[PDB]
Amino acid sequence: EVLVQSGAEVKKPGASVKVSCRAFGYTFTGNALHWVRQAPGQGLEWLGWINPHSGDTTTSQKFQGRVYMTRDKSINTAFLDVTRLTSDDTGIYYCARDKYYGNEAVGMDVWGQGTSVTV
Amino acid sequence: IQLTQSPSFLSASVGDKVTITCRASQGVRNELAWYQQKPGKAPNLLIYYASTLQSGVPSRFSATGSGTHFTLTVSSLQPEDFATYFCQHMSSYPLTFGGGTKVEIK
Amino acid sequence: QLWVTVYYGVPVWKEATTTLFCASDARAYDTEVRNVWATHACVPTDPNPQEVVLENVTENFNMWKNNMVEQMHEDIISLWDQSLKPCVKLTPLCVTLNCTDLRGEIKNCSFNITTSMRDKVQKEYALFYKLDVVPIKNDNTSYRLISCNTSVITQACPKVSFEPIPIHYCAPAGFAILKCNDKKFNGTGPCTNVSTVQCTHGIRPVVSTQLLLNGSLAEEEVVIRSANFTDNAKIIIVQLNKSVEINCTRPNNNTRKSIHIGPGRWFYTTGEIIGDIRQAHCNISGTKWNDTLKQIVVKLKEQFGNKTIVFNHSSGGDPEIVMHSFNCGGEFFYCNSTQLFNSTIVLPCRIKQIVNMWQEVGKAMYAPPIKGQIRCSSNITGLILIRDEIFRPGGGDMRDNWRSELYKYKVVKIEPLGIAPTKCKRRV
Amino acid sequence: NTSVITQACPKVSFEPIPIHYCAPAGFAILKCNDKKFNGTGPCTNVSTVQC
Amino acid sequence: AVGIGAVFLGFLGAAGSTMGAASMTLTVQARQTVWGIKQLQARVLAVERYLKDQQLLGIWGCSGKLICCTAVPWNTSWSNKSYNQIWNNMTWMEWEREIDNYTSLIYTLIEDSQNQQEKNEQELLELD
Amino acid sequence: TVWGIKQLQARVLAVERYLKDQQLLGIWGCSGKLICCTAVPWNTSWSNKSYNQIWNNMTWMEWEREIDNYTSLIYTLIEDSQNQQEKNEQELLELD
Ligand SMILES: *[C@@H]1O[C@H](CO)[C@@H](O[C@@H]2O[C@H](CO)[C@@H](O[C@@H]3O[C@H](CO[C@H]4O[C@H](CO)[C@@H](O)[C@H](O)[C@@H]4O)[C@@H](O)[C@H](O[C@H]4O[C@H](CO)[C@@H](O)[C@H](O)[C@@H]4O)[C@@H]3O)[C@H](O)[C@H]2NC(C)=O)[C@H](O)[C@H]1NC(C)=O
Ligand SMILES: *[C@@H]1O[C@H](CO)[C@@H](O[C@@H]2O[C@H](CO)[C@@H](O[C@@H]3O[C@H](CO[C@H]4O[C@H](CO)[C@@H](O)[C@H](O)[C@@H]4O)[C@@H](O)[C@H](O[C@H]4O[C@H](CO)[C@@H](O)[C@H](O)[C@@H]4O)[C@@H]3O)[C@H](O)[C@H]2NC(C)=O)[C@H](O)[C@H]1NC(C)=O
Ligand SMILES: *[C@@H]1O[C@H](CO)[C@@H](O[C@@H]2O[C@H](CO)[C@@H](O[C@@H]3O[C@H](CO[C@H]4O[C@H](CO)[C@@H](O)[C@H](O)[C@@H]4O)[C@@H](O)[C@H](O)[C@@H]3O)[C@H](O)[C@H]2NC(C)=O)[C@H](O)[C@H]1NC(C)=O
Ligand SMILES: *[C@@H]1O[C@H](CO)[C@@H](O[C@@H]2O[C@H](CO)[C@@H](O[C@@H]3O[C@H](CO)[C@@H](O)[C@H](O)[C@@H]3O)[C@H](O)[C@H]2NC(C)=O)[C@H](O)[C@H]1NC(C)=O
Ligand SMILES: *[C@@H]1O[C@H](CO)[C@@H](O[C@@H]2O[C@H](CO)[C@@H](O[C@@H]3O[C@H](CO)[C@@H](O)[C@H](O)[C@@H]3O)[C@H](O)[C@H]2NC(C)=O)[C@H](O)[C@H]1NC(C)=O
Ligand SMILES: *[C@@H]1O[C@H](CO)[C@@H](O[C@@H]2O[C@H](CO)[C@@H](O)[C@H](O)[C@H]2NC(C)=O)[C@H](O)[C@H]1NC(C)=O
Ligand SMILES: *[C@@H]1O[C@H](CO)[C@@H](O[C@@H]2O[C@H](CO)[C@@H](O)[C@H](O)[C@H]2NC(C)=O)[C@H](O)[C@H]1NC(C)=O
Ligand SMILES: *[C@@H]1O[C@H](CO)[C@@H](O)[C@H](O)[C@H]1NC(C)=O
Ligand SMILES: *[C@@H]1O[C@H](CO)[C@@H](O)[C@H](O)[C@H]1NC(C)=O
Ligand SMILES: *[C@@H]1O[C@H](CO)[C@@H](O)[C@H](O)[C@H]1NC(C)=O
Repeated sequence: EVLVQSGAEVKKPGASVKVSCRAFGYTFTGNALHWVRQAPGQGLEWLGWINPHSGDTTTSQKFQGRVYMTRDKSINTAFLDVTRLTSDDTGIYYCARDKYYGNEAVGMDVWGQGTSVTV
Repeated sequence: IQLTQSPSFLSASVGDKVTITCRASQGVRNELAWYQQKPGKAPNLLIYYASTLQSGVPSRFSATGSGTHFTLTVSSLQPEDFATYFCQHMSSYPLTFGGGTKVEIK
Repeated sequence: QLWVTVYYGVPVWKEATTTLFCASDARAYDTEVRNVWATHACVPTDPNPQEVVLENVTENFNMWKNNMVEQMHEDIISLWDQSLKPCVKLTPLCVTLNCTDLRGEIKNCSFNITTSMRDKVQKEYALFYKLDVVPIKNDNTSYRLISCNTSVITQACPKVSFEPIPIHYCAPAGFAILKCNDKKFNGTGPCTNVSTVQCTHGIRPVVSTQLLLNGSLAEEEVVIRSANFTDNAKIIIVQLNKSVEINCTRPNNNTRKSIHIGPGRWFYTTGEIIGDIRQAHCNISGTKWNDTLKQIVVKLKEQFGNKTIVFNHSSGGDPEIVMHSFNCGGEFFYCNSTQLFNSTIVLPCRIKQIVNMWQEVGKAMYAPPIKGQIRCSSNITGLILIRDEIFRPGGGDMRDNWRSELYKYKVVKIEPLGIAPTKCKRRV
Repeated sequence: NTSVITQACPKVSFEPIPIHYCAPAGFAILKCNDKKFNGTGPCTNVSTVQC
Repeated sequence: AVGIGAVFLGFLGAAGSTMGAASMTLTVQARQTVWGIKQLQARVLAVERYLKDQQLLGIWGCSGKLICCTAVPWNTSWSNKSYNQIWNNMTWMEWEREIDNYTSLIYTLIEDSQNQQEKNEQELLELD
Repeated sequence: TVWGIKQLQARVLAVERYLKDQQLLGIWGCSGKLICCTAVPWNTSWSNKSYNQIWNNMTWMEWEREIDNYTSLIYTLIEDSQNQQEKNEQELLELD
């Protein structure tokens, strides 16, 4: 069970970026996906998560109206859609999976490799 | 979630004992995930529900504490553990992680 | 007090045996014009098959107990035989042959045809292989076909094909196939990486001896499975991680004659050769073969000893056991395959037209002469070995070759209805 | 010189008996009752037939 | 504690979760020449399996129900484990095997002690 | 002979059609009902016609064809959003 993300991007401020993450080795719709970012010099910033089955999401208050998540189960792929990019958005964008035992966050042991976005 | 962590320069030698403290103003009860990360890599989980050791994670890793105050202990630190460490809090969200601490070379 | 409550849709099963059905790709439906196995009487495969990986399911597998092998055994034989029902008996053609050498693997034989065209007789000639016919001891000029005193041989209807199309086998509703996805799993025992499959991948009905080909390469190392690696009564199945290329040919542009031996009845026979006589042969990359073989030894020595001498020349059995064989372009080649094992590469091959579906009882099929030259190539993907620590190639039958693929799967039956105690009593 | 011909068994008849063809349960036959209807196209006088 | 989940795996073998948890996907399981002979037998077997389960649910009055409760109490001689020990600490694959030998017993009890008796009592009450 | 085959296949098909409808009615809890209502609301994205426009001004032959592509969607919703959920809620209530 691995997570495979797309490539890196370079954007100017005011731009938007979309980062994919493919569900290799496991059922796409059987485990909710998280998105976490790490800007240079920073710790780990949570952006939100998406339910690959239902399309349900939760996002950080910091990004209301700015960070969106979508999915397309026909290709087993989840996506992170980030707009209003600024210089603070330079960083590594990672996809990750939790155990969701009881449908509640436990901790995430499966991570994608992360992609970088420069702004 | 309103988390304070140990000073980042947690120097230790190999086979030594180094601990990482994660103390938040908000309780999670046990809903805390401990992670280990290397430069250039995604962070990965060590311990979940603040105490269950994930299979595949070495037995030298353990954690104690409850409510608001949790500690990660590496009882026999190895070269591969000179990583940064994080806590993620799950009482509510955003499920951000703390700034992170690092184990340094003694 | 707990109460009995019925729960339906319980995700449990028991191991079970049922019949799997075929599923075709797309083209096979319309290959009925020639192809025996790639029939029209077969539903399509799922264009988007699903697979579910199970989290905590560990089950025992045993490839030598895999009953799917028996189904394939019977199905191939039955379908093959059905296709030959309307074909031509060669019984009256066994009467006589006056032979000389081709101008002696191939004989130029003349013959006397018994009353044919109602009140007429005729004489003809044809080319024959020494592997199909034998001399009369007290003549040494006259010949007969080898199988004549036991049974009937027919000439396959010209409109025939045995192209080994990769037909899939699917489970019926109420059943499921569990697959072992553990790349390091041996032939028996528990497997933890297990997934649910409704239908398997396609498996080509390849017929060969002393060679596993055109599929199923190993996970970056040579993988060897055996029932024991101990008992000399058992055999060893070897999977290669890389294939070895083989190029085979019969560079003789042959023609064929249609001989009528009565109104309404005829058969084809080998006619003249256009051009010279070239020997059938196969080109195997030597370096790839032997580099791989060195690697095979690296894996094999784990069970048999680090300085143990292994892999000697083919030996034991009659020529169809000793020689390597395949249908190149539909033509049947019997190759010495001793060069490959001349140390513990181009091989000569012989041609034979009377064939069995692996092995028949009494009866046999005759492969009609093929017009033009033969050219084919293939992927060597594995070996079957014979214990003597010398190993030699060969052994087994169609079920060993089928098993070498089927080992990945087992069939179970879903048992959704059950009960459990609850705190809830029925209300009335 | 092409094939086999057999003599029909003396006890044989080909009398063209008007056998009916019927649909199985779950199926029905629709009939066009339009006397002026050509070989193709819409028909309005339609009736349900089981056989 | 953040409610992230409510996702779909498919199949859900009774090892991956406990009997209690497993019960949350009963609809998932519910949703889940010679060639002629094979097509035929395959279809016949599918019908037979389907009907056998329906026949039992039918006689028990549990047709149309994913879960139905009966009038028959659990006997600890079949199993003396507590509700928690059965539902939260075991999956169906392991647990059912322990009472496999009581299947016909229980199935019989839930027919006569429940429907033959219940229906006769109710029919008589309904004549008034 | 061939007649047996036809008698057989005809009977098999009749059984298959019968059971398919019963299987759906069964899982939905609509067995024995000519008409059954579900817990799932109508979505106007499937059809935005009014009750009158559908029921009084159209026949079934024309109308069903308009939502043919939502059949699997709706059928799925009326299974999980209704019976799996309803039955789990009721089972728990009945343990008290
Ligand atoms: C392992 O895998 C290899 C390939 O990966 C297999 O070998 C090939 O098998 C195929 C199928 O049997 C062979 O296909 C044959 O090719 C001949 C020549 O093709 C050329 O010319 C035709 C002319 O129209 C072109 O269409 C085509 O694109 C090429 O240009 C055909 O003549 C053969 O047709 C036969 O059947 C028809 C049916 O009526 C007859 O009319 C023909 O006379 C003839 O009998 C056929 O299509 C292919 O040549 C094989 N060799 C190679 C090198 O690819 C191995 O067999 C396989 N082994 C196992 C055990 O699985
Ligand atoms: C494959 O098979 C294994 C078999 O064990 C299943 O294992 C399950 O593992 C999960 C977690 O790894 C268990 O679920 C959780 O159990 C916790 C119990 O406690 C631990 O932590 C405290 C902290 O101090 C310790 O004191 C204690 O000793 C334990 O170490 C619960 O706390 C978790 O939270 C949930 O339950 C609690 C209580 O019900 C509620 O408070 C929470 O609200 C939440 O509901 C959680 O329950 C799980 O129980 C194990 N199963 C069994 C049968 O034991 C695997 O899940 C299984 N499948 C897979 C996919 O691997
Ligand atoms: C149980 O069996 C499962 C099925 O095999 C296991 O899942 C497999 O896990 C391995 C782990 O390494 C994956 O291997 C990786 O695959 C990626 C794929 O990307 C490349 O291929 C795609 C194909 O289209 C292409 O599009 C990309 O551009 C890449 O070329 C590779 O990049 C990695 O190097 C590596 O090969 C398997 O792919 C994965 N299988 C599936 C079906 O996804 C599972 O892990 C097993 N579980 C256990 C416990 O053993
Ligand atoms: C025997 O070995 C040869 C050599 O490896 C095999 O040939 C290879 O077959 C694969 C089949 O997928 C070819 O892949 C191709 O990739 C392109 C990428 O865009 C795709 O468009 C094609 O449709 C196809 O997938 C691969 O190129 C091909 N290699 C060569 C050199 O031609 C051969 O299939 C093996 N035979 C058997 C029976 O396994
Ligand atoms: C397997 O490998 C052998 C060689 O390792 C191949 O033999 C080659 O066969 C061709 C055709 O018979 C020979 O061509 C001849 O070349 C001479 C050169 O002047 C020319 O005068 C002749 O008219 C003819 O063209 C070729 O020389 C020969 N190679 C060698 C080294 O003798 C064989 O064809 C391969 N078989 C397969 C199936 O690939
Ligand atoms: C037809 O008869 C001949 C002999 O009349 C059989 O030839 C024997 O073949 C076996 C095969 O291993 C030899 O061991 C015997 O020595 C052969 N006999 C003689 C006299 O040499 C031949 O096998 C018979 N054909 C069939 C199909 O059984
Ligand atoms: C695998 O090899 C073992 C090796 O001991 C087999 O054990 C046999 O046990 C019987 C018991 O008396 C002995 O008489 C045999 O001689 C043993 N066989 C050998 C080869 O020594 C075991 O049966 C073998 N299993 C398989 C699958 O062949
Ligand atoms: C075979 O050919 C030779 C050639 O001279 C002839 O003498 C002999 O009689 C022939 N035998 C038969 C059986 O025709
Ligand atoms: C497969 O490996 C297991 C490992 O314990 C062993 O017990 C089993 O006998 C092996 N089976 C074969 C056929 O090698
Ligand atoms: C078979 O012929 C092909 C033709 O291109 C060639 O590439 C391949 O290497 C040959 N294989 C062998 C074993 O010579």
